[PDB]
Amino acid sequence: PSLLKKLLLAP
Amino acid sequence: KSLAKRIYEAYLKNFNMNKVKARVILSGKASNNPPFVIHDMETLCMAEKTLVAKLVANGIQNKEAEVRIFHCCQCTSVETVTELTEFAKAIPGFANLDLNDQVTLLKYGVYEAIFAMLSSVMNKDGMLVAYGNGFITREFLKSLRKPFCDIMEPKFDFAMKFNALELDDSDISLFVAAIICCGDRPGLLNVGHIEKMQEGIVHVLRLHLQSNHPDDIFLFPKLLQKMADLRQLVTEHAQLVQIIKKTESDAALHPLLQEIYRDM
Ligand SMILES: CCCCOC(=O)N1CCN(c2cc(C(=O)O)c3c(C(CC)CC)nn(-c4ccc(F)cc4)c3n2)CC1
Repeated sequence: PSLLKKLLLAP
Repeated sequence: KSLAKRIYEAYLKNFNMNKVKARVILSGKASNNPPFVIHDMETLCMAEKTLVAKLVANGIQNKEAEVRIFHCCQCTSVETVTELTEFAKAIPGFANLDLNDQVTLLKYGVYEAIFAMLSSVMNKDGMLVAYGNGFITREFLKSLRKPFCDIMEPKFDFAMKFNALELDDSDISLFVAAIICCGDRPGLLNVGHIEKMQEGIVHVLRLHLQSNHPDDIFLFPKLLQKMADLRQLVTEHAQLVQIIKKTESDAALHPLLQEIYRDM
């Protein structure tokens, strides 16, 4: 996915 | 209800650098580990020797200083985007938004917040870097070659006037919250709800400014216009980014930042 999504879905 | 203190605590918890910490260093009271002043080619090299020795060991001075400073600035923005994301997740209501709407708010909001917050680490002569252990002079940045010498100068100009308003961290936390929770960002789906989120944040900011700065009767609309200035600053900064994408070989953009800049 996109990198901003990953930051938002991080623990 | 108590939205302001949750926002202030989220700010205090999530940003390694803030105005209280920055002014300690900029006033000249950091006696133990004082900021190394980077003002020329040679002091930049000493700073790199001491603060990122692994990088100098890898032949990083075999690159132009502009490229090295670019990389340092890049990494700081990447770091701050991460802090801004965690900050936003702690703004009441943000975590309940659609994921795609959360992406939209950060994409368009992070750089307005970065340059707002950049003011805290700036004075008329330079800015703090390397987590407060370095201070790169404004005149050294202007002395670099195009277009690199063109990047920071408008931020200094914004910061000087913004700093003349004498906001503290409690003010800036609400200001940054209002920047992130913006209902007119392009592509938002739940515009109505985000608009109500911003109405609450702006409301508490207004109340806070009235009691925290009771003398400056017009500070609130002044800050509202600073919000518009920042959007203009970012649109102007995006085109400097575009010049680097196209006409700078060894200035690779970090992938997280090209995603941010993809459609502004
Ligand atoms: C504590 C509050 C936050 C503190 O933030 C900071 O101190 N940062 C982040 C913001 N700022 C920034 C932010 C960015 C950015 O678009 O990502 C940036 C860039 C982009 C290209 C234009 C990198 C894709 N090039 N340059 C640049 C290069 C060479 C110099 F000689 C001077 C400036 C930058 N500089 C400066 C460093």
